[PDB]
Amino acid sequence: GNFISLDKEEQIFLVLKDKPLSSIKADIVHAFLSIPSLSHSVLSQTSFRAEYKASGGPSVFQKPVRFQVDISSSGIYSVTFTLISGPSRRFKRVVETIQAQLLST
Repeated sequence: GNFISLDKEEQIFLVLKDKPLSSIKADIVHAFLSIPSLSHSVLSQTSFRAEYKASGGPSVFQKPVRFQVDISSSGIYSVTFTLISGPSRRFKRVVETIQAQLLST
């Protein structure tokens, strides 16, 4: 029972030891839905994009968070959260919410 969470810069990784790929896909999509103001799109059988609109604002400096999620195998699995645009700090809270669903078994 390993999960490992690496908050590198503008990329956050999650490494998972015994969770099947279907279950990871399910958990991520559940999380996308559950977060309100977050809409997503399917980029491929194992990657996603996502826009978190709530951090936006009237100003050009209040931008929504756009990020990408990629799942990769070796086995063991990794989920990469990659920031495309928007505030770094609200990126981490969205990603945290997402990793949280990814721990439930």
